Amino acid sequence: PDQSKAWNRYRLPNTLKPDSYRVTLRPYLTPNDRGLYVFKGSSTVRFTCKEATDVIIIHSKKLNYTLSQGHRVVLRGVGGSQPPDIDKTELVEPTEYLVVHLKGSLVKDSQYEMDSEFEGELADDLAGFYRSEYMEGNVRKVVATTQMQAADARKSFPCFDEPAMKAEFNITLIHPKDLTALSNMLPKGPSTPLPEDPNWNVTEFHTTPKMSTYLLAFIVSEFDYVEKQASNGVLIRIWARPSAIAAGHGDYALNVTGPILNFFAGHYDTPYPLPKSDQIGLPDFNAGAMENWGLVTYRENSLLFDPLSSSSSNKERVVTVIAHELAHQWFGNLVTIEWWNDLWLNEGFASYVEYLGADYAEPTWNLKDLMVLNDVYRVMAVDALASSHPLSTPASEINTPAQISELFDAISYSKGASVLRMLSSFLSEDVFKQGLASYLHTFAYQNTIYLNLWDHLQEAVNNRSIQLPTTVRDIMNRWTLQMGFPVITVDTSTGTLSQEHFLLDPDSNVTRPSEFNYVWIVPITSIRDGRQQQDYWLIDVRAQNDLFSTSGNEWVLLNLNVTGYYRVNYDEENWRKIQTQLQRDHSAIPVINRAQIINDAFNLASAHKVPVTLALNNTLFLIEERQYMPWEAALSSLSYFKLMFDRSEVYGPMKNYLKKQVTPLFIHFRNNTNNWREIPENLMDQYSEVNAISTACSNGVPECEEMVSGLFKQWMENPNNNPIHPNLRSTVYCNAIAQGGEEEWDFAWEQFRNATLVNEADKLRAALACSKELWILNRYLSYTLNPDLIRKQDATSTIISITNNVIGQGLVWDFVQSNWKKLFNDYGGGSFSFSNLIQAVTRRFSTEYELQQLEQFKKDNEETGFGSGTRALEQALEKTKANIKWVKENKEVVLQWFTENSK
Amino acid sequence: PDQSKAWNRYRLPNTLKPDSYRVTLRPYLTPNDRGLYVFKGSSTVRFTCKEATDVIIIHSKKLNYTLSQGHRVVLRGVGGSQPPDIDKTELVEPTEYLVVHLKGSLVKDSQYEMDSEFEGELADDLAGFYRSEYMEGNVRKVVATTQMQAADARKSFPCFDEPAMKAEFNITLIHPKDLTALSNMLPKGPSTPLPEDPNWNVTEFHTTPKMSTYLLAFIVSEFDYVEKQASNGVLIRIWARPSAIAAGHGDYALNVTGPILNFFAGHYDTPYPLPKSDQIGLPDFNAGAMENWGLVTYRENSLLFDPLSSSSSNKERVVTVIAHELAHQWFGNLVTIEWWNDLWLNEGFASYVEYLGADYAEPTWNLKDLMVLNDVYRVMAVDALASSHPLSTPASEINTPAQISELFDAISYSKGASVLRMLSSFLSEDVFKQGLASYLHTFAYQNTIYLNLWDHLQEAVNNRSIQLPTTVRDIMNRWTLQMGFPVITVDTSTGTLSQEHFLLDPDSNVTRPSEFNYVWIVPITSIRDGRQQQDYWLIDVRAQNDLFSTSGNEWVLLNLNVTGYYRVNYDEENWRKIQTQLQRDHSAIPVINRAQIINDAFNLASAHKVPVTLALNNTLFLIEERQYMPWEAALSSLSYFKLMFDRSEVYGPMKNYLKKQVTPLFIHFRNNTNNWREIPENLMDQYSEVNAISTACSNGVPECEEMVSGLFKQWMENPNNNPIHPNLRSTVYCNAIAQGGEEEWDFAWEQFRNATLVNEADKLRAALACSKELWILNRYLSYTLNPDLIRKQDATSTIISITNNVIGQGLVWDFVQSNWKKLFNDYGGGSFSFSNLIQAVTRRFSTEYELQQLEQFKKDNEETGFGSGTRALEQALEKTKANIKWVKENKEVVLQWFTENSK
Amino acid sequence: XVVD
Amino acid sequence: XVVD
Ligand SMILES: *[C@@H]1O[C@H](CO)[C@@H](O[C@@H]2O[C@H](CO)[C@@H](O)[C@H](O)[C@H]2NC(C)=O)[C@H](O)[C@H]1NC(C)=O
Ligand SMILES: *[C@@H]1O[C@H](CO)[C@@H](O[C@@H]2O[C@H](CO)[C@@H](O)[C@H](O)[C@H]2NC(C)=O)[C@H](O)[C@H]1NC(C)=O
Ligand SMILES: *[C@@H]1O[C@H](CO)[C@@H](O[C@@H]2O[C@H](CO)[C@@H](O)[C@H](O)[C@H]2NC(C)=O)[C@H](O)[C@H]1NC(C)=O
Ligand SMILES: *[C@@H]1O[C@H](CO)[C@@H](O[C@@H]2O[C@H](CO)[C@@H](O)[C@H](O)[C@H]2NC(C)=O)[C@H](O)[C@H]1NC(C)=O
Ligand SMILES: *[C@@H]1O[C@H](CO)[C@@H](O)[C@H](O)[C@H]1NC(C)=O
Ligand SMILES: *[C@@H]1O[C@H](CO)[C@@H](O)[C@H](O)[C@H]1NC(C)=O
Ligand SMILES: *[C@@H]1O[C@H](CO)[C@@H](O)[C@H](O)[C@H]1NC(C)=O
Ligand SMILES: *[C@@H]1O[C@H](CO)[C@@H](O)[C@H](O)[C@H]1NC(C)=O
Ligand SMILES: *[C@@H]1O[C@H](CO)[C@@H](O)[C@H](O)[C@H]1NC(C)=O
Ligand SMILES: *[C@@H]1O[C@H](CO)[C@@H](O)[C@H](O)[C@H]1NC(C)=O
Ligand SMILES: *[C@@H]1O[C@H](CO)[C@@H](O)[C@H](O)[C@H]1NC(C)=O
Ligand SMILES: *[C@@H]1O[C@H](CO)[C@@H](O)[C@H](O)[C@H]1NC(C)=O
Ligand SMILES: [Zn+2]
Ligand SMILES: [Zn+2]
Repeated sequence: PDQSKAWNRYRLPNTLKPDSYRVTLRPYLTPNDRGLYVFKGSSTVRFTCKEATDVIIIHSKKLNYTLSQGHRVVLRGVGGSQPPDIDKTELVEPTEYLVVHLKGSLVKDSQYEMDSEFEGELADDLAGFYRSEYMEGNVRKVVATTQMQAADARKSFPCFDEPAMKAEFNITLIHPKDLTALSNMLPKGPSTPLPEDPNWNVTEFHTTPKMSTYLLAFIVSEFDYVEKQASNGVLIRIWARPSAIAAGHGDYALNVTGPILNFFAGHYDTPYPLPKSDQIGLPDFNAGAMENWGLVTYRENSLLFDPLSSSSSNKERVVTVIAHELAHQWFGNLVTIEWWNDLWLNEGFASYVEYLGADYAEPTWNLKDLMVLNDVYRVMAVDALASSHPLSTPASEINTPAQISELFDAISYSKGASVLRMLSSFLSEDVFKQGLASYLHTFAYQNTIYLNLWDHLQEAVNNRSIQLPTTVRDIMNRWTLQMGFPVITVDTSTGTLSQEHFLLDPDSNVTRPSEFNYVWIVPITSIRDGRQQQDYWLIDVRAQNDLFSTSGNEWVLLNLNVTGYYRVNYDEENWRKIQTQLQRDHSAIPVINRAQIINDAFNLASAHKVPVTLALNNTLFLIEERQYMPWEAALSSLSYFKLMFDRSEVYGPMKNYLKKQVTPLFIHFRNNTNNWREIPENLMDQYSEVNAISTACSNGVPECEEMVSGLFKQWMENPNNNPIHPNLRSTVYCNAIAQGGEEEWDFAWEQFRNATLVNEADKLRAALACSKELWILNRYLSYTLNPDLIRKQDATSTIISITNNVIGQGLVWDFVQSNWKKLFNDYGGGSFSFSNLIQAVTRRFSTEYELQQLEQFKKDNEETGFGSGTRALEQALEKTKANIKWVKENKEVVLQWFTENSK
Repeated sequence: PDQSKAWNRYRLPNTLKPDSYRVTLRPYLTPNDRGLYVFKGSSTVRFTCKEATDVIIIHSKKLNYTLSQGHRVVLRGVGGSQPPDIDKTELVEPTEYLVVHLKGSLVKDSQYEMDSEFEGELADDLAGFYRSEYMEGNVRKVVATTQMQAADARKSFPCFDEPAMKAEFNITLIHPKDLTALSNMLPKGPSTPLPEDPNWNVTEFHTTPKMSTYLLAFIVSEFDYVEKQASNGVLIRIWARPSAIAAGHGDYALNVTGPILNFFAGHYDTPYPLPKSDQIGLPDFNAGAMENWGLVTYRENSLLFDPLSSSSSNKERVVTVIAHELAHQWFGNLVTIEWWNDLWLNEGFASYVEYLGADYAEPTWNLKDLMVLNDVYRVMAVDALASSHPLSTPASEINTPAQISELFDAISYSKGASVLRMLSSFLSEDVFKQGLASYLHTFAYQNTIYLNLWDHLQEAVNNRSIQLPTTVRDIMNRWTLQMGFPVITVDTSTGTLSQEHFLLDPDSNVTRPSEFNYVWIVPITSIRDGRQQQDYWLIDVRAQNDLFSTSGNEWVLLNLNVTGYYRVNYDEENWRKIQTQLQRDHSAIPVINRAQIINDAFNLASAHKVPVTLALNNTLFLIEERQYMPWEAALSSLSYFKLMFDRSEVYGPMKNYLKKQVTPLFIHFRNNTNNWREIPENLMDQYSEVNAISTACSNGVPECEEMVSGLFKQWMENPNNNPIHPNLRSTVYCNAIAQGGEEEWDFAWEQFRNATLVNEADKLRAALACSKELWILNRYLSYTLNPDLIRKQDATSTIISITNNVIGQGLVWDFVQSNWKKLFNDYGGGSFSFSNLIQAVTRRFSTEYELQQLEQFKKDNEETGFGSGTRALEQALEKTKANIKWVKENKEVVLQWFTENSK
Repeated sequence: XVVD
Repeated sequence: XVVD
């Protein structure tokens, strides 16, 4: 379309800026004569003309307008302004605008009001104002609910739907008299009967603070709640389906929500300004949760918790997700990104701060340590590609809803969190939170870019007279404006350090230039024979310092507790000393750094920076390792070996090796739990136990196979008395299905269909994908596409579980190639989780044959495109090419190593 | 290349015709300084000029010439002829010629002699004069041996290498003094030391009869033999590796060979004219066996037999293959096809007559009945395609060695046999063999086309005053010159019959025209309530006769004992009466016709001529069927259902149905064999037992899984005392591997590597492909390509076993697409078994996705082409298109039927 | 946003 | 020929 016309460009003009809106919405929770669920609404937006213009361009998506005074909208003056007549309106679908063409120009610095009357489908599409459904017995309950982020507020009413177009909102919901209406604010006066029909009530809500459109929420339901005033005076309510609330499944959320909210208010010296914060769990929900200001929405599996059937891992998810969305009340709601390219200012912050809040609520769990696995090493996988992207992408590259949704990714979340963890480490959290309090105070009810953050952290540094090698801006710009991270290579003979951009494939082509030349300013912590040394700043590509020189038996390690976003390599003599330490007394190295040694070496091997046998040798000590973290780091790195080798001669020896390495740990837990009667007291030990069972069973430990099949059989014999502790259910279910046949699968499927807990249904849904039978995986794939069987919110997640099964690989890849339009159009091609599907189905590719299929897939689907999975496809191409070379270079050496070390 | 030049055309000119040859060959059974095994030879061919020509075009393949008197050959006169000087020679590689350009023209009806001296590689390529290798302890034994058919005589010496260029051959072999030289004839005088080197002997053989080049054999080895003069005075010797002969493993062959040879001599009133018939088993051999006149060659698994370790099925293979190659002494050697387009005159005859000979040797086995399954129904699968071919293809279509090798197929063999079975039935074998004796007498030492056969059968008909609806030629031309066969549809209400060309896909496009309009003249036998009726001849597309009318409870069936090459359909009322008979007393229908009812209905369902539920209903009675044949027919037809559905939701219910149907039979055999301590007395019951075990275990009968795993475990515990009866080994090994893991697989692989019987190695080799683990199948695929691990003769057979496994499908198809040049060039792209690989890898295809891969495979490999698999690719395209439609039309009905009938 |  |  003609790019010279403003209505064909994706960003709004800067000519108009809204001040406030009133919106009335009326959902119809029974189908009409067409079989459609609809909502009807009206709106008035008051806006200021900032530059004279003869067009009003406003967002509108899938809305039908009722003509009023001869046009789709009515345009009125404010404070004496006299707007021109409307010529005509048009709906421009690609850019999602209503365009009001005027007979003259509006006047600079004058206000106007525009009135609309409209209707949309209350679709089961999880976007905008939409419907969620559940059963209470045989009664169908239909809920009207919302998801606006990123670009769906415009699907419920016409609005200037960009985050820096903040305004106040005056919401009215018209709803059946028996149902409760909820929104961001509390109701304004009593709910009155609708004059035209007293079967409906009218509920008006108090005006919102100045806020972004993507944070609006409107909900109509018959949910129940539990409530408690938090110590900062804010009312907390936990809302869910009546049966869940009655069962007590909202009680854990009530225990933690107010205390975390108060904690954040104190920690950031910035009060939460609203009278209440409702948490509400929806049966149908696209994302995990969403921080709507005053009305935080969640999947049921993220908010509800059953102490008798949910696992410890589920409990950790609840407190962390609550902490995450509450963090956004400050980092996202009060202070908001200027535009989506800087999304990490919301998501990177919430991803870091969630640990502070969760740790406050559950101080015995030691959750902050999990950042190394769950954020740092998670994101380093994609951020070692040439086709990664900077934490802050240039704003001009981010224009379409697909491009926006694409950024809800490991970079914005986990690299965001990692860089903040590093910043907190070198500043101290006291100095960090001081600068953040200043940032929040200055920009409250406004919008920010990354530079605004540095300015306020600098103010705290300057006040404390902290000396750094340069300004906060110049340090942190290196981590924010260019992709990737360095490997720091130490020569302990001379004490020299050097850095270079770490790429998993040496031959990959970095085409994004960096004005910083892929050189970082790096805060380097270190230990020598277990004792922490003085901190160091690496500012150049190479330096020398006696901190990094050793002689005799001494070893050094850099990046104590992996606070810095970088990998570390050493001369091979220092590596050998580290391996000797691991054999002599592995407890002499901090637990996080044991995970580091394993994960860094495996990644370095891929990049041809150490021999692969060095990385495999780093796993030898695991036979006597009981800690969760180093085992999880090993299993994560070896996931790649499984993806590369589970269709090859290398796989037997790999499994034999893992069987050997895990058997003593498995036997330890068998004994320590009094033959699985008890679970460990400490959370990390609980997780270690689960990984020991999973690893033992996957790799053929006979005692494990007998245990899981025995327990599952006992359950089948007593379906209402499940003998499996909730912590063990995912792994027992999966392995019992893998070891069994049609009978076990059918039992688990019936349990899934009859489930009355999302946590239990989720474990069964993943387990069913563990069948070794191709016909069963094919049948299960057909169920994922049937919304009567698997909720749409869960379709692509279940497909991913199937493709992760070696027998499901060909099945799902062939399905994806054959059904691309269907998946793109109906299964979230422009939404948040689409990249996950592309990543999962392609990560096994290691052959020229598969590469050629992938290239042909790209060519064949040019016209449809790849929506929010566009970058993921480019990454899949890069990785596949790297994998072909890696398998060629490593398959013989790896086969020999596993064979010779598994005996 | 320029088609106007005779040396660029594939058929020899008619200008020269050989009379006789002398050939001296000297293999070198140790490598030279280059690491090559070579043979050196010389030849003189005496030939007659039939039309004046200035060029001698003779076949030559991979031979290097030693210059003599200035040129590659020397041309001399005979009986006073005075040949022109040679200008120059050239080797034209595509058409495999040596071309001798002369300075003048040869004279019509004059003789000439051409002398050559040459060298070739004694390659491990199983073609021409080649090497076979075995170990005796740690000593490497190297054998020089031959395979000339179809077009490889020219790879050993220059010759006019077409079957109608018959000549006498005077063979001399020069060989190490300690090794025995063998050829078609007996030695002529004693073996003398070579003058140049007494470490070598010179063995000259008596002149052959007039014969075709493709029947020559030259063998040098240290094999031993057993011998016996047959009752017709012919000396029989069975030759094999010394250890096999010493073990007595040639004794069964000695028991049957002479008696069968004498039987055929009597039956066809035509003596075997040679003084001896040697049978020899080679460790490396492309085909199963080859009828070289006087020196019949075999794979070891086709000639040798160990009464303590070979199965009854193996024993049947030995007697049938011997009978087959002996049949060729008459049908192929004494009388030979004029050209390869009429190959059925050799192979169709041997395929029919083998049963007569085998039945003579083993009259209690009832082998003749097996023709229905092993020939008739086997070939009807491919002969129901639009891309099938006539029994006698027009000669002008068959030109290249690839096109020739392609015809060694189900049409030439099994349709050949089927049409001869039909002919014998309507003539009687007495009249048939009378006409054949006349044919053999007239054309002895000459060549024939299909018309020559009809003339001599007509002579017998005329002598017996037998009245037919027309001449033998006109009846049999309908079955010989057009592809396909009719379905005969009976309306029992009116007694009407009609015929039409049976096509598995109604929508397929028959592009080959027939001058007979796809109308046949059909000899129709029938039974009414079990009593045979008068014979009938259907000559038109439709007719009426009271033979085919029924009323009340009466049923009729056509094609008693399936002697005719046609399928039969009935009105649904007659089908229901047949199904009632099967429920009331299935023994009232002849056993062959029970197989017919099952196999015909399944094929008819595919063609949309009966509902699929009618065909499935015909299998209900199998629950009480104990006979081998009807069960084997059902399992063969249901193979298609497995191929279509074993990656789908239909597969569980299908397996449940087969489990139900086979359980009582399995339990019957468990009891009758005194818990597997004994095998049935009757051969067909032995086969029924094996199918009952195979079917029970494949479809999940728990008692079967326990039995096979238990037996295999007992064997692993006592490797030198195998507890599994030879009849049960293939199925026990396969299912024990399928049920087990790495340990069972590794045990079986070591047993294979250490095997000292081809029969035992073959069972293990197939079993190893039954692993359900993708990584194990991938590793095994890599072994098939390593000639140190799996003999080249067995490579593609093992690949086929892997692709037949549902888990091996994607693996092998992806491999075939990625390695086409390698397979084409090194794994027999121009040879006999290549079509089998294409057929096996594609027969599961039932999706648009797979069709598109197949079409792209065709496009991508245009330049290489598909050699002797060209027609198979066209058939695979046709079937895949039919399969997509069939699955769409049938998947729901079939799912429901198996679900509702399996309980 | 948690993406889940 | 048997093809085998
Ligand atoms: C949304 O509601 C607010 C609060 O009632 C409205 O704000 C008032 O606007 C009037 C008219 O411009 C002002 O004179 C008052 O001072 C405002 N009150 C407050 C507390 O700010 C606002 O106009 C409403 N917006 C729409 C579009 O209806
Ligand atoms: C991984 O560990 C193996 C085993 O220790 C190393 O190979 C050994 O190296 C030492 C010292 O060079 C030799 O003396 C041993 O004989 C080797 N043992 C074996 C069994 O091979 C190997 O070098 C390590 N890999 C790397 C990259 O350091
Ligand atoms: C192959 O050997 C045969 C038999 O010794 C040769 O046949 C003789 O040929 C001579 C010369 O032409 C005739 O006069 C004799 O009558 C033949 N004898 C018989 C029994 O037929 C034949 O020449 C040899 N062929 C070659 C090419 O060496
Ligand atoms: C296959 O057999 C089924 C089962 O007998 C046939 O369906 C039955 O048909 C009879 C007679 O028409 C009905 O009265 C029964 O109620 C049916 N039974 C069931 C269980 O459906 C079916 O018709 C047969 N298929 C064909 C093609 O004849
Ligand atoms: C909007 O209008 C279109 C075109 O008339 C119609 O198909 C659609 O159903 C309407 N949507 C609603 C919710 O009424
Ligand atoms: C509906 O309106 C009546 C007032 O007429 C009020 O008492 C009632 O609580 C309202 N109900 C809800 C669920 O808002
Ligand atoms: C919430 O806290 C109460 C009081 O401390 C405690 O008894 C209860 O177990 C907690 N509920 C949950 C679900 O953890
Ligand atoms: C820095 O100090 C000044 C002067 O005391 C104070 O006003 C300001 O708030 C401080 N800023 C920060 C970030 O601490
Ligand atoms: C035939 O000649 C070619 C070309 O010199 C050579 O490569 C080949 O080895 C020769 N073959 C034999 C068996 O000597
Ligand atoms: C080799 O030649 C000698 C005659 O010198 C003979 O006695 C011996 O049997 C021959 N051997 C073979 C195997 O042909
Ligand atoms: C061959 O025949 C003999 C004598 O009839 C018999 O004893 C022997 O068992 C037979 N050998 C084989 C291997 O069948
Ligand atoms: C037919 O009969 C004639 C005359 O008796 C006889 O010479 C000829 O061999 C016979 N042919 C056949 C095929 O029986
Ligand atoms: Zn978030
Ligand atoms: Zn044959």
